[PDB]
Amino acid sequence: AHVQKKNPLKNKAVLSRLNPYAKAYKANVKINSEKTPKAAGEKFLSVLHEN
Amino acid sequence: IAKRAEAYEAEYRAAEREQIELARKARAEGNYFVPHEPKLIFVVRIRGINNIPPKARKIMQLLRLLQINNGIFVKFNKAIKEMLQVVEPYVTYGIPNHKT
Amino acid sequence: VSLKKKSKRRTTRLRSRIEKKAAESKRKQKRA
Amino acid sequence: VNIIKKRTKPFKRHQSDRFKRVGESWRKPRGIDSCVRRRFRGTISMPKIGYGNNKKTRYCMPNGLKAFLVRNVSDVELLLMHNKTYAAEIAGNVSARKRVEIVEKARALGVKVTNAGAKVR
Amino acid sequence: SKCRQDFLDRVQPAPPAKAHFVSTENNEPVTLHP
Amino acid sequence: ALKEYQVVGRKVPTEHEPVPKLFRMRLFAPNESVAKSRYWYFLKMINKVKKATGEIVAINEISEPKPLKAKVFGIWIRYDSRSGTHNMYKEFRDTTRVGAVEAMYADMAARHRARFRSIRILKVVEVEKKEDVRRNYVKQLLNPHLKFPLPHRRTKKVFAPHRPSTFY
Amino acid sequence: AQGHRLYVKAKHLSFQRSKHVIHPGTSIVKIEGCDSKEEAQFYLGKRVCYVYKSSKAVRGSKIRVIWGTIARPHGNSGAVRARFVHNLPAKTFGSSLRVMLYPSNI
RNA sequence: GUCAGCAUCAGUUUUCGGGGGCGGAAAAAGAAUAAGGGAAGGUGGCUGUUUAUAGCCCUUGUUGUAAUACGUCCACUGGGGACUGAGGACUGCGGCUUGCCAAGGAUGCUGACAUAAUGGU
RNA sequence: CUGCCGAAGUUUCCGGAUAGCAGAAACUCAGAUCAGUUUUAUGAGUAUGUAAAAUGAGAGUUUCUAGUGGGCCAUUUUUGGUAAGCAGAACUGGCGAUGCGGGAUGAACCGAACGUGAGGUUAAGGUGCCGGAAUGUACGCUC
RNA sequence: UUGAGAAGCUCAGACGAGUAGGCAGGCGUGGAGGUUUGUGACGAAGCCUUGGGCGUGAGCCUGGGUCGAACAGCCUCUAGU
Repeated sequence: AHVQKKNPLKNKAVLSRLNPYAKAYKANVKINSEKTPKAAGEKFLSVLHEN
Repeated sequence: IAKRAEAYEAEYRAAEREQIELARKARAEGNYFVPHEPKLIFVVRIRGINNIPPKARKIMQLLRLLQINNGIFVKFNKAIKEMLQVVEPYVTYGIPNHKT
Repeated sequence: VSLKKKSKRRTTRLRSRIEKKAAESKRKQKRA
Repeated sequence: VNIIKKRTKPFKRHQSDRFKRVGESWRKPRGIDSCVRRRFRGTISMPKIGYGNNKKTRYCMPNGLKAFLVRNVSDVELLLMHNKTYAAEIAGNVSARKRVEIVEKARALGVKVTNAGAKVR
Repeated sequence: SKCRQDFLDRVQPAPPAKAHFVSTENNEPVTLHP
Repeated sequence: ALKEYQVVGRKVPTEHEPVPKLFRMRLFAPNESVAKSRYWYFLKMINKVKKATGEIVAINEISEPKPLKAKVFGIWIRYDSRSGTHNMYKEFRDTTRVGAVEAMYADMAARHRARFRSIRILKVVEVEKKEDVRRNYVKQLLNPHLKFPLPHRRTKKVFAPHRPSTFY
Repeated sequence: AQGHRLYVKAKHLSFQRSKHVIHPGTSIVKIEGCDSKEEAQFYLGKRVCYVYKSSKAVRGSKIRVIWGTIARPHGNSGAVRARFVHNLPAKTFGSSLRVMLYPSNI
């Protein structure tokens, strides 16, 4: 049993065996949708650009 | 197993999002948000088994770092933090991310 | 060739005693 | 499973080349200062168990058969079931008459002979 | 040996630091120079 | 590649000091780990604040607000030499505060053979008015009609057929 | 006479070695016209041959050839490492090699 | 029997790309376009001055959810190279659907060459 | 001939025993004990000694039987000093039983510890030529 | 599935310097008992050889040559090994 070690990060079939979840992963997801709310306190900006 | 893996991955994403929102609100409020102190540390032995003081040799034996380029996971706490300080010249350690 | 009157590179015994000379300087400053 | 040899050169005894009184047969150097015993730079090698060959192909000839010494026809019949595993090797002191009987019987059994052509021609 | 008493009275180390908010409106940072 | 890092830190809250003072430093380091180490070094040597008793509350890299505007930066440093006690002031003309500090570190290690740990940057300022410039080579840069032939030009393909032009 | 030479000209520099230990299994070959490891990537896997002449007429011909293949670049200057069927003789240092254009991938 | 070439895979590995998330001053800039401020290493004008017959710097608005760099991630993806092929009916874990499969270790298709190549000594 | 295990390198008492290090034999022990280790707590003077969590490892004894009882080198503390050397301890290290890469060459320097091999990648040191690898990039200094 | 020389077969993992010392398994030689329906004047033993093969090794087998009367494998015994 297990004559050879197969790397799941390279062997898709072995990864499917180990993880019965990789078939539904969807790594790339729109999370910064709608608009981007620039959030930077004026106090924080002043101290950042201080001295 | 599939449901557990889905729950764990959702937990990772929620924690990453939560930390980012927590930082953003403090920046917007002008306040400072300290991140959580890491509980996990990955330790890689960088020096070989030759010319080691007996104290360091015993510590790396407890860490199971018996060979150069050997890595282990450790729970970061007081006893671990000071033990890593003693063998600090002989190993390198840091906070591993999920990919690591 | 070199135009020097002495070999700029010394002997291994000569450099070894220089580390001993550096040891003497530490003795002069620290204890002596 | 081809026949693989970890080494083809023999292990000659140290200084056996310089002196004729020192034979080539390997002798373990006992001197506590022997540079070759200490395995210094450029020194000749010493026999080690790591040099040992694969157990499956060990004792096998390049053709893949193991040599079996045969003295008369009776030994040839002993190789009836092992003709794909063993090759008959006729002994040096077996006379010409018995060689032709050994070779002919080996041909009938389909058994390879390592030196079939000796004293028989 | 009062340590023996401590055990009898007692009959996990402090974890790594907890994240907490830090208020700077009361105490604005002061720039430091060596 | 150095980076400018705003490091704000303070000692851990206690009953004696429930609201510890937050100290901020603008210091340069290749990475955040070095910057937080240098911050702790300066804080200990000034306020005697122990690293264990303290904590880093904020770390932020600071980019150059005007990286495309040539400027002159004056840097005060505490040079460590054979005697280990010297103060220097230098002025470098470039478009980035990080670049001026990088030139400062290279210059000091070149002229005075001073290492990174021996050197401690005291303050970096931007000299916007031409008059406050104290260095003659800098002033010659701020002249209006600055023009000069290119110096130090010098220019696998071994065995070139013709001779180099090494001119215009 | 300009209708041939479908090969690239190369030279057998030396063996893959340290300061004192030589490894004759793989050789260092300088392909002329190649001046960086990026350019050496083109010649990786090409067939390099060492062509020499002998007195005996084997196969009715006095020309013998040792085959080999470029494996990986060696250094920043564009030299490559080649492994031959027979390890090249040490007398062939500085001798001319022929880098074929196949197996082609263009 | 020997030695070759290629293909499709497995293991280890190296070297080029492409695409896409997320993060930070939710990059900094910048560009374009509206306010105000300042001036110069002072332009047109007349050494001295304040955009005119050059322009620049600072602040704000806007175009904006700008882009880009850098960091990080993709159970995203396209190529090039090298070395290795242990084992030997069937079991197992899986995937696609009884079957098929890259899923408990290489097969397939050809060549050439034996009057030599290979392996020796 | 091959293989396996493998020291001591010196206390403590009168050249011998005891012990230590290494094995064997025969036992009991895994809801147990250990540790060239670190925390926590107690006191006492940044260290100390005592006790009680972390991490690692199965942890214990009895018999009896080999070999060992030197030295050299180096760091630190300290004791004196002297034209100047050095002299006296302690301390644990390195060598010693041990090849290999580098340092042009080397008992003590930097790396690294060894079955036979293929591939990959590095340490130390290196990339003008000898010599494998940039007559690399950027900023200075020097005649 | 035949793979029970159970002293055998098979699966898995780790490991590999080594003095003093300890332990184990093997190679070779003279002679003895047993055995091989053993080898041999159609050539024993020996010797020689840029012949071949096996073993990590001690060593073993074999081709060709020379040679001319005896010798070997296996199991045990023994030693002036």
